Amino acid sequence: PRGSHMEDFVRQCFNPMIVELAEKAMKEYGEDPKIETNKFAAICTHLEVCFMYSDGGSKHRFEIIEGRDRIMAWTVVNSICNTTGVEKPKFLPDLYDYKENRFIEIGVTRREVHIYYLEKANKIKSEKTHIHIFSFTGEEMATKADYTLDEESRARIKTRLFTIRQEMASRSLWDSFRQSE
Amino acid sequence: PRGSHMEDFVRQCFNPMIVELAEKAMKEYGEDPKIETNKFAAICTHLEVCFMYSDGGSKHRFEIIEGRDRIMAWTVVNSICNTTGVEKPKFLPDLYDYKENRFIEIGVTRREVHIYYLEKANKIKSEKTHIHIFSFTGEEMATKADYTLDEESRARIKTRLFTIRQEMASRSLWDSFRQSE
Amino acid sequence: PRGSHMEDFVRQCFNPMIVELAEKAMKEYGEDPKIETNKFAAICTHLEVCFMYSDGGSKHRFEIIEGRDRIMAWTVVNSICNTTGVEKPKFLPDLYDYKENRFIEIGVTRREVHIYYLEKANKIKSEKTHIHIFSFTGEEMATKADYTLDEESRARIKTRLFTIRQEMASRSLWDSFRQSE
Amino acid sequence: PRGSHMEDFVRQCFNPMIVELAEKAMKEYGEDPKIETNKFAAICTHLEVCFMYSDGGSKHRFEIIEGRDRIMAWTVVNSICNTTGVEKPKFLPDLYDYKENRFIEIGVTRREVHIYYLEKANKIKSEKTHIHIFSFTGEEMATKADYTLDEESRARIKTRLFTIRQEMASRSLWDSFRQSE
Amino acid sequence: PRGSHMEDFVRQCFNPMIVELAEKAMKEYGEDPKIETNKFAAICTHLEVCFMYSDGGSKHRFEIIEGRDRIMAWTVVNSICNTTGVEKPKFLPDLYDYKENRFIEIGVTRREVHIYYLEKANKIKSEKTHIHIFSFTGEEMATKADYTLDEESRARIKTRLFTIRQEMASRSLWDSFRQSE
Amino acid sequence: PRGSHMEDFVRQCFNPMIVELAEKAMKEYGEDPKIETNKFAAICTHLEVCFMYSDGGSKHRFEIIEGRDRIMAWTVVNSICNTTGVEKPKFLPDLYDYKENRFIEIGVTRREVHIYYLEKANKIKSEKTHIHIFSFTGEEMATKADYTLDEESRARIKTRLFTIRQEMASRSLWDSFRQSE
Amino acid sequence: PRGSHMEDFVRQCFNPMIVELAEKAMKEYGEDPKIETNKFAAICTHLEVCFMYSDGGSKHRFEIIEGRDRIMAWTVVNSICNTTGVEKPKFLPDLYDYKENRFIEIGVTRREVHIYYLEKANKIKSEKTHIHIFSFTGEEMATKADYTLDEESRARIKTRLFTIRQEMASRSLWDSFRQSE
Amino acid sequence: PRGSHMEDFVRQCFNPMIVELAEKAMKEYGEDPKIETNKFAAICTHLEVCFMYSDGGSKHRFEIIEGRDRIMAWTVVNSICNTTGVEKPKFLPDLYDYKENRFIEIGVTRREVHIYYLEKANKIKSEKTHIHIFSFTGEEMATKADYTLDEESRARIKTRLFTIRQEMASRSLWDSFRQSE
Ligand SMILES: COc1cc(CCNC(=O)c2[nH]c(-c3c(F)cccc3F)nc(=O)c2O)ccn1
Ligand SMILES: COc1cc(CCNC(=O)c2[nH]c(-c3c(F)cccc3F)nc(=O)c2O)ccn1
Ligand SMILES: COc1cc(CCNC(=O)c2[nH]c(-c3c(F)cccc3F)nc(=O)c2O)ccn1
Ligand SMILES: COc1cc(CCNC(=O)c2[nH]c(-c3c(F)cccc3F)nc(=O)c2O)ccn1
Ligand SMILES: COc1cc(CCNC(=O)c2[nH]c(-c3c(F)cccc3F)nc(=O)c2O)ccn1
Ligand SMILES: COc1cc(CCNC(=O)c2[nH]c(-c3c(F)cccc3F)nc(=O)c2O)ccn1
Ligand SMILES: COc1cc(CCNC(=O)c2[nH]c(-c3c(F)cccc3F)nc(=O)c2O)ccn1
Ligand SMILES: [Mn+2]
Ligand SMILES: [Mn+2]
Ligand SMILES: [Mn+2]
Ligand SMILES: [Mn+2]
Ligand SMILES: [Mn+2]
Ligand SMILES: [Mn+2]
Ligand SMILES: [Mn+2]
Ligand SMILES: [Mn+2]
Ligand SMILES: [Mn+2]
Ligand SMILES: [Mn+2]
Ligand SMILES: [Mn+2]
Ligand SMILES: [Mn+2]
Ligand SMILES: [Mn+2]
Repeated sequence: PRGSHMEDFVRQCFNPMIVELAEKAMKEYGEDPKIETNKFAAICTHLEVCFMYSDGGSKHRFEIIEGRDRIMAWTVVNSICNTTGVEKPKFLPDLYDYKENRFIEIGVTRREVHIYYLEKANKIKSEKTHIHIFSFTGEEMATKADYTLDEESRARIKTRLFTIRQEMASRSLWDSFRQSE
Repeated sequence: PRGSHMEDFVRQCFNPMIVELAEKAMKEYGEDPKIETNKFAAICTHLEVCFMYSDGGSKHRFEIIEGRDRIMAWTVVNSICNTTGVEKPKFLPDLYDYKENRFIEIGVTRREVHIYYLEKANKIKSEKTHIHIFSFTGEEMATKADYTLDEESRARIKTRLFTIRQEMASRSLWDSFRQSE
Repeated sequence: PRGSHMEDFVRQCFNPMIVELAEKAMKEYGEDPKIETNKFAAICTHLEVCFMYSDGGSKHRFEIIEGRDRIMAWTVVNSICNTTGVEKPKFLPDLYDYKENRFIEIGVTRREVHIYYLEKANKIKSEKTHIHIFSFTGEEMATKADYTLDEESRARIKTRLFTIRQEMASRSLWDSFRQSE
Repeated sequence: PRGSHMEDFVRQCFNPMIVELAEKAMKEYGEDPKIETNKFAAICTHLEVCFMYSDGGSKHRFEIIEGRDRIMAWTVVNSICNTTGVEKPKFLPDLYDYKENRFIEIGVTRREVHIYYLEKANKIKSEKTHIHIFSFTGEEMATKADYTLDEESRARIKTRLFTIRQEMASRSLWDSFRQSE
Repeated sequence: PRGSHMEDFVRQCFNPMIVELAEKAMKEYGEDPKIETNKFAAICTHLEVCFMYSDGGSKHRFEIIEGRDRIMAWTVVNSICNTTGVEKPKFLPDLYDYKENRFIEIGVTRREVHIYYLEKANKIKSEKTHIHIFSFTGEEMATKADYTLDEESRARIKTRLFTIRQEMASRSLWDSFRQSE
Repeated sequence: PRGSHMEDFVRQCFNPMIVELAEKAMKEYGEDPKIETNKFAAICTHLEVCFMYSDGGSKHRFEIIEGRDRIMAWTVVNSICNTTGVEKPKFLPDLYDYKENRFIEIGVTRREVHIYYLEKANKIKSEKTHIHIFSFTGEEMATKADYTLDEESRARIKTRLFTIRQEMASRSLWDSFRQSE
Repeated sequence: PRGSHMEDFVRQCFNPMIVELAEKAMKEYGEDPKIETNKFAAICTHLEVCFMYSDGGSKHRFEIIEGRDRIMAWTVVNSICNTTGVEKPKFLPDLYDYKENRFIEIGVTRREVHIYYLEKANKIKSEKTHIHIFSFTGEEMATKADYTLDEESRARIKTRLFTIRQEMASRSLWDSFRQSE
Repeated sequence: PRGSHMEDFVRQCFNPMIVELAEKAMKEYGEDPKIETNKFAAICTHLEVCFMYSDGGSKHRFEIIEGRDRIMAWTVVNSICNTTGVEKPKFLPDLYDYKENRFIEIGVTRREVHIYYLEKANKIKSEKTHIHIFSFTGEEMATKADYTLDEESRARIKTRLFTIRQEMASRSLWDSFRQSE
């Protein structure tokens, strides 16, 4: 079992359902949450951020693509395209905005938001897909400076991100986590 | 039991309460969900669409007529008429709009929305009853181009409709379903 | 047990919690729901109408006085007066409007709303207390034509009132109920 | 166990979860709710007021600092500061307003709101932290006359405060409670 | 809706799940619980008796055949036969005794248990199927005087049966019910 | 509200459902739990003892008569008599023993069990009804020295009775309670 | 998604938690429940049989090894060995009998129980591990003719096994399933 | 917060309610679960063992003293003494056996059960109090070789104890824990 203590923190810090979705996502890609425990903390973080993001705005505003199984996520991605007319993205996005009619790619990075946004923008060729990056320091960067949600909703996500960083720094796990991305 | 596999898909694809309401509705009209399984999938679909439709808008906006028993649905249809003054419709409608003061007939078709709207409009003589048609392809057609709900609420219904079509096409049940209406 | 069948209808027509509150209210005033079964149906009706009324509007808009015990209802009536400055009403009202700063007396009558409003207005001397009457036929009458809630919220109450009347007429209990007020 | 009857009233008057949070807060500071029962009633009162306060406004508007453990409350206080840029307060505040970008110190006093606000303002050196005082008589005083929430939300808190006072006066516990602050 | 008051008593006297199973059983056989209300009370009674019967004895002692759908009940009846070797009964029984290896036919009659047992024994040709009759007066008659369960379990069923009779006699519905079998 | 502190202890010491049943029982007999608070503690105590008593023994062993409404309790008392043949008791008993075929009168006294048993035996003329007395000191006395349940079940009731006495002595309410029977 | 209809039957026939445990077990071994759907039905069947098996007997009789994750199942297998002294089995067993002090290997086969027992006995070298085989036809074979549980508990498992076979035969999936082991 | 990783393991290994009871027990004695984390794991372990111990045997067999607050635990200890006649123990015990009429002191040690039993027996002067020691290795020692419960119930406790030891050894926390008692 290796007994990694980053693993015990992830199970105590995150929601049991978020932990289970992160485990299924990693195992589907041939990754062990017990071995690649720094990632394990990252999919949980990215998953939670995606969920609070969809919690912002109206009730029927967002369609959640992240967290589903690969086949089901691509099925919903299709149905959105064949009903609105948006182009099918090359890579699986995180959300869909029914209010702005675009897919959203949510990013959570340990470095400056400038580089990660560049890597995210260079990966996707469909420039229509909206990009929204968050950082553990409290920064954010969105496409065309369009941050989609309200300031209070984005502030809650930043607060949670910094709380996670503090809890890992208290357990001396932050240095390894930052130097793993 | 015939062992129809359209039946197993309906039970796995739809909500248990929606399946139970569709079964009671079919049996009340002398129809077997185990035999007329293409219909069985259609009442479930029509039922779900009616429910998400009422989920759009405000909390007290819609009165749900579809899904009730025949006697109870006609009792509520009455009470709405004897309190607002709207004319009693000849056939049982699906919803009532407290905001626009009209009954809504929700349609879900496998062909072009043009024909089905014509059949729905020719059936009812009370032209006051509002008609709103949806299609599995992603089209919609409403009376006087008044689509009642927001675009995001209607888009969610279209996305779900196309997801159902994909799941049946994956199980090779879509061709029989489309050629049954 | 007398075996009155109006009693069985009240238990089947109304919510179990509403039935229990009506029973405690009647017993507190020395009345048997098993004997005075026409009243029993009326306190349940009045109770439900009061509850849907408070369900209209915003979340913190209304304070519910009806349904509480006599001592507790007068305690809350006080606290509202000693904090807002409104005069203490002589008789226990049903609600309090934090938005309009007034107590509301809800009426549900079997005759024309004109007479019942007159009896309700002649009873209270505090003309500041707002009066809102409903009828089983679908009429309503409020003080200064100020109906407080939205039209859709009031329409839902009227629809429910007429549904109750129909269910009793089907059981031949409506004639006795109307001739009891 | 001393058998103080102020203790039994607190357990009957307040929510079980609010009582448990008040007990943990007192024990953390080396105080016995069974001995210092007048305080015990006050932390419960202050806790409830803080909770209804956060219930006002939008869903993601307030971050709740009061009620958490000391280390966790300071962790969230940090994360809010390192993400918004607000100065770290010297003493632990009660809430944080994501809408106005400020910490809120909620006060509940048994005397005139004028003195308590002065003591609260003299304690904190960070004049940016917003102060909102409530009284058991129905008064309130906020920094710069900015009362943050709606009138109806604040009125509900005042009504509850006066209800608590009445319930203690009925049990002859109000005189000791007022002369303990 | 006919407004039969036997119907309202059945809905108030019996469990909501038992009422729903009785309604599905009657509708499956082309019977209206709103019209044939004396039967409606009888399937509910027979259903409840069958359920308390299986509640007697050990946990895994009885397999419940009554209450299931016709196809599913015959499927379980088969599986019991193809695993134990018991002969397939001609008519659907109520229970199966894993302890005594026999099917049980439960009877609830309004006349003397002697006649009903004779009619039940003449109907089935498989003399291996055990017969257990109950009466509303407090009598019981079982095959070979083998009453299967304990005396206390059977006494509880008799007590409930007489309670149902009293509740109907109080509502003047007992005379019609007894003269309907 | 009188603000009696025996009342607050009863609400904190006993189960919410037991408190509600005791309140309905007292109000049915024209007694105020807020005024006759020493009784209020006694019906709760007697009610709880009756419930733990039925919790002893097998699952279907006891029929609970105490706690029901007067008409319903007499209905069940009848059905037990018309099915087993036991004589109808003159006064309402507490339980019925399906194992020993007798009604049980449970007593909870503040004096010696000798006197209370004599008063209980002189009240009832049906000597068949079993009598079982408990005391707050830890004594018990049953008819024909037949204590019905196991020693461990009766010991749990005695322990609970002495715990209640201690909690009242700590609040200085025991002296008034003992001198009220 | 392949749209296999054996998959839809497994999801409708088995418990949602049993389906989830079977999916995790297959994915852990690099198997797709959507592709190897005949297996998918078998792990669900084997899982359910293991669960009903542990449901037989006393409450603390069995320790469940099957269904856990590989590392956790081996951890519990150890703790049982290091506390009772039983030899560590070479392969992961299904249960442990605290009453007989032995591990149990549960088998569910589509052929005669004779061959499968031979394959199961030849696989394990620890002859101390008890073997209990079940068949879809209604047969069973246990080590030393020691069938561990009662006849009624084993009969329930056989009945369920034959019910599963019938449901697949009705959907024409039984022939492929039997010819896959 | 110190960020001790023994703390994270305790929160992941033990039940949330057991963790909360251990935290209240430590804080009551002036101990920090965040600092004295080796103890923190021990009170959780001792608490769980006490709970499974009471889960063995009949339903009303054991009275649970451990886990309660100090005043309440001594209140129940009294009531047991003043009703059965057993002598009041000098130190708070863990359980009470209604079947054997004695208090039980449960021990969980990291060394040989011989020494710990001696320390436990030398501490208490009331030789009537029964002593039952468990070890993380799988040993147990009880007074007069009377192990109270069944072998299967005690074996489950031993298995759980060894599982806890393995989980800590995997996280390299076992060496510090054993060298802390
Ligand atoms: C090693 O590869 C994987 C991928 C997944 C899901 C991929 N699908 C996404 O959509 C995805 N992944 C990531 C991401 C991460 F969460 C951790 C590390 C690196 C990443 F790129 N960030 C996103 O923002 C995102 O949208 C799960 C497990 N392992
Ligand atoms: C075979 O007849 C039936 C009818 C009902 C309910 C009828 N009442 C409606 O209200 C209704 N029916 C249908 C509909 C359908 F769902 C499937 C096929 C054909 C249809 F017309 N579409 C609607 O939109 C609608 O409102 C149930 C079972 N069988
Ligand atoms: C016989 O007297 C009573 C009174 C109460 C509550 C009185 N308090 C009110 O507040 C109240 N009562 C009534 C009302 C009614 F519900 C039925 C008949 C006559 C009425 F006036 N209508 C209201 O609108 C109202 O507000 C309960 C039982 N019996
Ligand atoms: C004796 O000291 C303590 C302090 C705490 C929490 C302190 N932290 C706060 O934040 C806090 N305390 C108080 C407060 C009170 F609730 C009662 C008496 C005096 C007070 F100042 N009023 C607030 O408004 C507030 O924000 C808990 C127990 N004992
Ligand atoms: C009109 O025919 C039906 C039959 C059923 C179920 C038949 N299957 C049984 O198994 C069954 N029926 C009856 C029974 C009854 F419940 C009421 C009247 C007459 C009866 F014979 N008594 C039993 O004991 C029994 O086992 C449902 C509706 N209508
Ligand atoms: C003032 O009269 C009442 C009577 C009832 C219920 C009567 N029915 C019983 O069955 C009953 N009553 C009492 C009892 C008591 F609980 C308190 C004081 C005196 C008593 F005799 N002890 C029993 O043991 C018992 O069985 C409720 C309220 N007030
Ligand atoms: C540092 O002192 C404490 C004591 C308590 C509860 C004492 N009451 C008992 O009853 C108790 N304590 C312990 C025990 C332990 F769990 C850990 C270390 C040493 C111990 F002796 N083992 C038992 O078996 C037992 O019955 C809580 C916190 N700190
Ligand atoms: Mn993604
Ligand atoms: Mn992303
Ligand atoms: Mn319709
Ligand atoms: Mn329609
Ligand atoms: Mn009123
Ligand atoms: Mn009114
Ligand atoms: Mn504070
Ligand atoms: Mn404050
Ligand atoms: Mn039958
Ligand atoms: Mn009694
Ligand atoms: Mn196996
Ligand atoms: Mn202890
Ligand atoms: Mn101990």
